[PDB]
This record gives sequence, structure tokens and C-alpha cells, in this order.
Amino acid sequence: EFEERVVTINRVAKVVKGGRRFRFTALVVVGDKNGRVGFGTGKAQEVPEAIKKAVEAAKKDLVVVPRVEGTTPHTITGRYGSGSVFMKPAAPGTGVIAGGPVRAVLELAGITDILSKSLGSNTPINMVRATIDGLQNLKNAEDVAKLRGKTVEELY
RNA sequence: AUGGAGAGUUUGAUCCUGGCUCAGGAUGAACGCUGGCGGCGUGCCUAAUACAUGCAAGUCGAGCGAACGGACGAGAAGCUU
Repeated sequence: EFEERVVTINRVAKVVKGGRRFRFTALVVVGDKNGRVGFGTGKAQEVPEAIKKAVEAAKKDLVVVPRVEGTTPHTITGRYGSGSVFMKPAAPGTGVIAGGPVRAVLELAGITDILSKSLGSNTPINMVRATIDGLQNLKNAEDVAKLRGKTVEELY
């Protein structure tokens, strides 16, 4: 189930010699609670198509987040442009404490044991990019030991 | 490594950069208005300004002179026994 989360409504006014438009764009985050997470937007007007074309746009790319279960396996961060996020793994019995673009990809993957020091910008585009571009750069233990050519259980 | 999200703010409309502002805590707090009872702490932060009065360091006859009062036998009676 491609779990939806909206960010905002919008209005854009292109002042010309004539008249300005009433485009109502948006941007959403679409995860699945499995470690296969996307996000999407669209220059739309319809609040359904603000979801629908963007849910279609998020289903242009669901990124593969490797999840050693129970939390996010490492103490990680994010990076895009002028913004950057941060995640520290923690206990399960906490209650998730994060924000708007830093909680979004973190809650639609079912992990719930993390931190959030959302550094960088306040523009949610490159923020939720950094929430995604950091998270896509995650790696597990078993594939890297395959990639390095050691064994999996040799790493502790 | 038990924590680390914030809210706005330069346009006709964006990104950056920037300070600024509030959301949250506390105070020997104090003030406007309010005010049940206990169980509890704290109590001139200013003038180390000036002070009436009370008033706050004494000690021991088992040191020994004194001297006083003075119980203490305490006469004859001062005969008002």
C-alpha cells in the first residue's frame, strides 16, 4: 500500500501584460512501510491530481532503502543542495519526533526508532530531497560483505 | 552517545544569504485581578545608608580577703513573756 502524505497547497501568479494564472501545485511523499520509498509533485490545479499525478510521479521512482529491521541500522544523515537531514537510531518505545519533510520519508517506511536534526534549509523541496538522497545512500551489512567479499557474520 | 523538529520575515513571483521575532523552560521575581485548608522551603537583591530603645558572654566559696544582711546558742530581760 503506497502510503500517502501531502505537504501543501499552492497558488502561482504569472504576472504578464494580461492576467495571472491560478495553478494549484503540490508535492507529496509516497512510501510503503517496507523500505521502498518514493516522493512526487506536479504543476497541477486539481487537489485530486495534486495527489494523483504526484502519486503517479512517485511511482516513477520508488527508491530502495535497505532496512536492517527495528530501526534504521546506522547513525546517518542527508544531503541535497542547501538542505540536509540527520537520523540517529534509538529505542522503539519513544513516539516518533520529527517534522514536515524530515518525518515524511521516515514515517512512510515503518521504522519508528530514529532521530531528526533537520539542518540546512527550510525549503521543503531540497529538504525532502536530502531526506531522500541521504536515505537512498543507505546500505545493509550482508550486501557490503558480499561486495567487499568477506562473509556476513564476520563484521562484528 | 535516551538528545538535536520549530512559526514567520526581503516579491508581481521564486532560490540563497541575513539578522530580527515569537512558540518552551525556569526567577529571592514583582505587579493587575483572584483566592479553601493543611504538609513543606525561602525570606532588603537597593543605602558597607544612618540609628532611639530593648538585648544579645559569660564563668566559679569547692580560691581568699573582705564587708553587708543574716538563719545560728543567743544572756539579763526591752517585763509591752
